[PDB]
Amino acid sequence: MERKHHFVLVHNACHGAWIWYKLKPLLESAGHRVTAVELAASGIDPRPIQAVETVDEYSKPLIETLKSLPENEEVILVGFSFGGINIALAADIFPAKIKVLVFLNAFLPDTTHVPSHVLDKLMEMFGGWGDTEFSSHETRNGTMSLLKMGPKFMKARLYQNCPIEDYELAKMLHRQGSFFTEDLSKKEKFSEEGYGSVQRVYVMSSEDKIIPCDFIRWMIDNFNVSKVYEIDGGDHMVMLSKPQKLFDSLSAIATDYMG
Amino acid sequence: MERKHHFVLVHNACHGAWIWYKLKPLLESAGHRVTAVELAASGIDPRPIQAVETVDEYSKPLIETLKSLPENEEVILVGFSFGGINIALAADIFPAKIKVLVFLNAFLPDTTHVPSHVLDKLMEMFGGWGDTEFSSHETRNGTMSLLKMGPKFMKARLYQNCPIEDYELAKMLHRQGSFFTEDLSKKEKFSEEGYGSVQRVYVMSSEDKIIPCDFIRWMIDNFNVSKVYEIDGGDHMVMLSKPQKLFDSLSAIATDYMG
Ligand SMILES: O=Cc1ccccc1
Ligand SMILES: O=Cc1ccccc1
Ligand SMILES: [Cl-]
Ligand SMILES: [Cl-]
Repeated sequence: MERKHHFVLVHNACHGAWIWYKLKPLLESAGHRVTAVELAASGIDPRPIQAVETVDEYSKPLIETLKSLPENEEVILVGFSFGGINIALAADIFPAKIKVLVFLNAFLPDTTHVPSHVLDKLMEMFGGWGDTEFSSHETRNGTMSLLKMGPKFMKARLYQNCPIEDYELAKMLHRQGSFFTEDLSKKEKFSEEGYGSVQRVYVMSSEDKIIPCDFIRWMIDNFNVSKVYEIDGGDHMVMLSKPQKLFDSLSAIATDYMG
Repeated sequence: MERKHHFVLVHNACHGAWIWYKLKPLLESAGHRVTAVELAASGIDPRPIQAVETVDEYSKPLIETLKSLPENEEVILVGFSFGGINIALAADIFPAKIKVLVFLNAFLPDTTHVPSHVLDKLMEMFGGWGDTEFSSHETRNGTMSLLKMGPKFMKARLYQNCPIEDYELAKMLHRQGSFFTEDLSKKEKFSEEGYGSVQRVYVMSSEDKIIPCDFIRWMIDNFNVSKVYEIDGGDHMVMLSKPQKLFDSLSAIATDYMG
């Protein structure tokens, strides 16, 4: 038996651990261990987003997960969408606990620009937010930009290739969130010694209507990865629309970082 | 075509509106309207159950749903497990808004004993709590008893016939809850003129391992229904294990109350 790995999965803003409900048993049936982190004010986390005023607070449950791992264990750390940012923040704190970072339809930040740089770049050219509701919350850390996805926007731009049941599930579980773009723009740049030292790969869906191909190529061109994997027919929510094919991708990454 | 109906679906303790993610699109594909309510401190409500101290506070979202219906609209109101108690409370308030009550693997209270009667009976009888964690919380009006299911318990007694993904999903979303036994013990009896005036039917799963088949006849003997429907092969979480058969049962019920 090839030795198996421990996958740590990190969800996107406005969602929670639940998004991995299809992928997690597939990985576990193949012998791997899986930890699906619930970030602050996400999923069933008892805080509202208004109480989570910085990206460091938002990311704390991932940092805690990594901190709690036994000596010398290393994980395959998978960041989805805004979870690319969380996993970068984590890699700058515990680089030696991460075998490889997996940027799944994710923001891939660099070590040259402020950490908000790839978000700011997408936000400028994003296309329609549809029925998404924007709001502000003033805090001792400044003003937080909040959003709550609207259902037409979800259907059209996130879930377009997902079974109707997954879309209904998401309608019942998605929450108001934030991309923390203000807090990120004033944070120290990610380090070359921490984050920059960790192996990375990028997994993209061919039909992601949120993170388009040319934008991904721009991010990778600014900050290279070791390999790129494509999931044909995937929407942005690829763990919901193509979980088997996502399994196949992760399995191929796990064989590549054997030992 | 047949006249379609508005189904209001009420989940069980420790769960939320998400449980209905397979059934809702089935009902909606057939032309019906569906509202899946989220009870207080349930699902993604960022309020802990400790803050909700009374069954009336718990049930408020359901009450609000019915109050918001336009004048003369009537619904088929479906309560699952503890949701049986919520639908009875609602029927004592708005009996004329309810075409029929559907007790789905549910507690069916009577109008003779104190409202906690059927819950107290089940707690005396039931020996399989397993790794469920029981606890108390003191309020200004007395002890409030709480529970958080354990995952071994869930698998053995609630989800044993569900796809593994549904179990994984429940593990990521279940929460500490309450059956409000003390509060319900102090409450006035349900009335004949409200709750007892409403049409009611029972839908049971043939392999319910928490609400046993005999306990169901005992409840229906204490308080009769118009009709009992049986879903063959269902576990307790029958909207997850046998959603198409549950859809069949509710479509038969809707045909029976041609509105
Ligand atoms: O990928 C996560 C996301 C969340 C809200 C809006 C757009 C994208
Ligand atoms: O059916 C709901 C339920 C909830 C918690 C424990 C046991 C049963
Ligand atoms: Cl995101
Ligand atoms: Cl229950």
